[PDB]
Amino acid sequence: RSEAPPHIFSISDNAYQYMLTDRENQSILITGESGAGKTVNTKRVIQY
Amino acid sequence: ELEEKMVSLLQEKNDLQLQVQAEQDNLADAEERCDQLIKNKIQLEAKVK
Amino acid sequence: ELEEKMVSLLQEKNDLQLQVQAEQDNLADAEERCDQLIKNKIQLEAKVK
Amino acid sequence: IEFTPEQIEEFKEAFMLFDRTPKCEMKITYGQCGDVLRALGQNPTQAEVLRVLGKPRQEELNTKMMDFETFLPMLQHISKNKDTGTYEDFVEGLRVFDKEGNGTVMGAELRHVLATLGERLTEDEVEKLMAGQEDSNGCINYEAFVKHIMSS
Amino acid sequence: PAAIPEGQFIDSRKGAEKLLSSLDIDHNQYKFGHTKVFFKAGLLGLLE
Amino acid sequence: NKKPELLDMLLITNNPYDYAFISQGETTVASIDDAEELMATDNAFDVLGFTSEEKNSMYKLTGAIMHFGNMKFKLKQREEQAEPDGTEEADKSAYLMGLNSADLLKGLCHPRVKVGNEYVTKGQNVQQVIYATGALAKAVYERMFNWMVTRINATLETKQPRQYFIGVLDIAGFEIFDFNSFEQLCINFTNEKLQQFFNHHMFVLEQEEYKKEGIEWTFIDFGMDLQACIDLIEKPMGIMSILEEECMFPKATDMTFKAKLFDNHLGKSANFQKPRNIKGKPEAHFSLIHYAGIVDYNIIGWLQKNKDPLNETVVGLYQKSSLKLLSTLFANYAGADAPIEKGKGKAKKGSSFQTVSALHRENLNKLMTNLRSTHPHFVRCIIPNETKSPGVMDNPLVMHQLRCNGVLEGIRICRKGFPNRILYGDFRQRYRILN
Amino acid sequence: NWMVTRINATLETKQPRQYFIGVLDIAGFEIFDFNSFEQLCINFTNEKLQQFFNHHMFVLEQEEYKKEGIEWTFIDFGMDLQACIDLIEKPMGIMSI
Repeated sequence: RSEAPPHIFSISDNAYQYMLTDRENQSILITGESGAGKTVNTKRVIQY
Repeated sequence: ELEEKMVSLLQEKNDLQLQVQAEQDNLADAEERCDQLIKNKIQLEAKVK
Repeated sequence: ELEEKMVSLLQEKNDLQLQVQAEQDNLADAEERCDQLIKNKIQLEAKVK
Repeated sequence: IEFTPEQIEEFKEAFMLFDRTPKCEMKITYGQCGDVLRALGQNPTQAEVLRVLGKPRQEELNTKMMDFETFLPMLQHISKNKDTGTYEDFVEGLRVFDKEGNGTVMGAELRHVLATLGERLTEDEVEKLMAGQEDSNGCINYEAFVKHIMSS
Repeated sequence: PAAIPEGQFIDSRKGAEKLLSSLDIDHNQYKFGHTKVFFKAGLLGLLE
Repeated sequence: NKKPELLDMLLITNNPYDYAFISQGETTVASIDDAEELMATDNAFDVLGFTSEEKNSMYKLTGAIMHFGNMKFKLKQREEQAEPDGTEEADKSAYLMGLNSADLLKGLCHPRVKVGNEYVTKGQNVQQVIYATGALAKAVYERMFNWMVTRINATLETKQPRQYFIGVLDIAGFEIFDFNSFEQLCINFTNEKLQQFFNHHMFVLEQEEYKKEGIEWTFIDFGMDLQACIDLIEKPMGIMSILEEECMFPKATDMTFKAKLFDNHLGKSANFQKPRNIKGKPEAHFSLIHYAGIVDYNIIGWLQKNKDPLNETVVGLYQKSSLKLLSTLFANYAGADAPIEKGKGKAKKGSSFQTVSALHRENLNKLMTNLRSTHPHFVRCIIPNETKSPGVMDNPLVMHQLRCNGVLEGIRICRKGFPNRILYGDFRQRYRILN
Repeated sequence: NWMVTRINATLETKQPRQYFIGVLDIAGFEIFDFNSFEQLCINFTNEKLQQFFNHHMFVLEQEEYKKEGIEWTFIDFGMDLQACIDLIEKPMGIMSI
């Protein structure tokens, strides 16, 4: 987390290794009213 | 050193046969203890009828 | 030449062991078969009483 | 601190063999400066040789030749140094490569890392180093392995 | 390894403070209680 | 006996009476030390051919079972989910293991719970964890000793001759204290049958052996029997009992265990002795006609003693451990491959942490049937006093005991019973020209 | 649904195993006249999910804090939405009728 500037890719990798260390399974939720950019990210999340 | 090894085989042959008996009896006893269940099962289903 | 005979003694050992292990699989499949009957008892007991 | 008479002779006994020339040169190459220290029973990094060489192009044979009159001072220099790497500096490094502190590390994992990190090795230096103790599992025991590297 | 000798703690707290002090941290970025330590952003991920 | 160096690495208290798993206090033994006996046996390891690592390794794994009892959970009544007040207590465990220190101190209290098939989390309430940690240390010990014997037989296998044997039966039990539980039951349930083999061997198998050999003998016997009471063959032992055919159902209690004994065994079978009114709201006691004494067993607690549950995760994370010897103690293979159908175990069979009493069925068949086919040699050792005192004897005790070990009837047959026995071909060839 | 069946049938190559993750993907705040069985599902979730933030981000961390027995005065932030998820008087209510 404390290597990279704010971008989705590290939002992933941070949680990944945490799960691999502390055993905690985890679930991301995106939030915004109706007009943000939610699913627009999620397509890129899947690909990443 | 080969001869020293071989001699264990006539013996292990007798070793195995005794176990072949004992676990065949163990199988038989287990089959009986299954047979009592299979045979009483007809009674269990009959009583439910 | 007794090398072949060494293995031949081992072959009686192969089958005596292959038989027994298969009789462990005999009792092995019977492991699900046996306990399944013990469970089938308990439910049917509760169906009856 | 100086260099005893036993130290002089050992340096020479090798130097004569090293300098392979029909005519003189009473000199080695700044590359041979490395492997000489190794053969002498010293263990410097290439970076240690680059720390003490005035050749920022390392590595290559054909720039500056050195006499023993330049080698022996450098040997007196190496003899002073502590930062070479102990068993302790290695026992540190090994303790991430065991996926569960046993000593027994995976050969394939050891390969990937040696090629990528530190100084980096060549294909050959990898393949050559792992020719034992490889068992039917593939468990190189990192500690006894290091003790051998210390041994020679 | 040189941070804690034979018998630093004793009080598991007191010898943790010795080792963490040797590694130049204060007990506030990560907090202590009784059983546990609390880590903020990066702190644990800096120990790594 | 351990030196100041090992004291660090091994993580012993310098001071005594710190150790929590040592109840009562530091009790002594008459005439031995504790200290010098260490150096003797440690050398006995060197003599076994242990590696210089494994010396420390076996001690590493063994010593933690002292360390574990120190983890002092404390009531913080806002939920009752206690976390223990310290770390040193469990660290002296962790290091000796080389298990992920974070995995330890977290997972103990908050493990991943298998719910049906999926995964959930939970904090365990105080007492749940306290006992569940105590489970962990005793979980290591049962496993380690079973690993120890198997690894020790390894150094002593008959390195390629004709495996021919004698069998010596050494089962240490039949101890009479106010406390007898399921532990005492599983042990004394072998000692019962050994005493039965005395009947089966002194009367019977002695002269059965004579019968086979075909000697000048005459069959004689007396009615000293136990069988209409104590199961002999594996199957009777593997039908025995309510802690067999019902040990998996949520409604069974140690109360009902005594009751179903009382239905099936009582009245008609004269060998069974019933409690003196601890029934109904009970400690639950019973007794049976065991030759050497009427043992008072207590039933409450047998469920958990025959279920033996612990925290999953923390042992599962021990599987992913270090120090070689620490690790091996954890998994399957066991030199065999078979499906796990549960109530147990692995073989036999699949999983419920334990069901050891079923595992004590399998091996029971394998020991016994072979033991019938082996020549009996026997020594019937009697006890002179309760007081643990050398040389002293009591009459009231010995009075009873000589009446109880079938010694009378035992001399009535074994008065002609030959204690010397060799080979006739030899004795004939060796005497030859005397005449 | 034919696809949802078909795809999990084809893209699930390891039944009964963990671990597992997930991503929550839903719309936002919208309004429409014809309230029948359908539309109520959306705004209710945007609400409850805001509450999923509130509870996790302010409260849950504290539920363990209060128990630890550390010098920590609790911090309320006055963001609650509990009183809409189920009926106060009788559980479910509408569904049962």
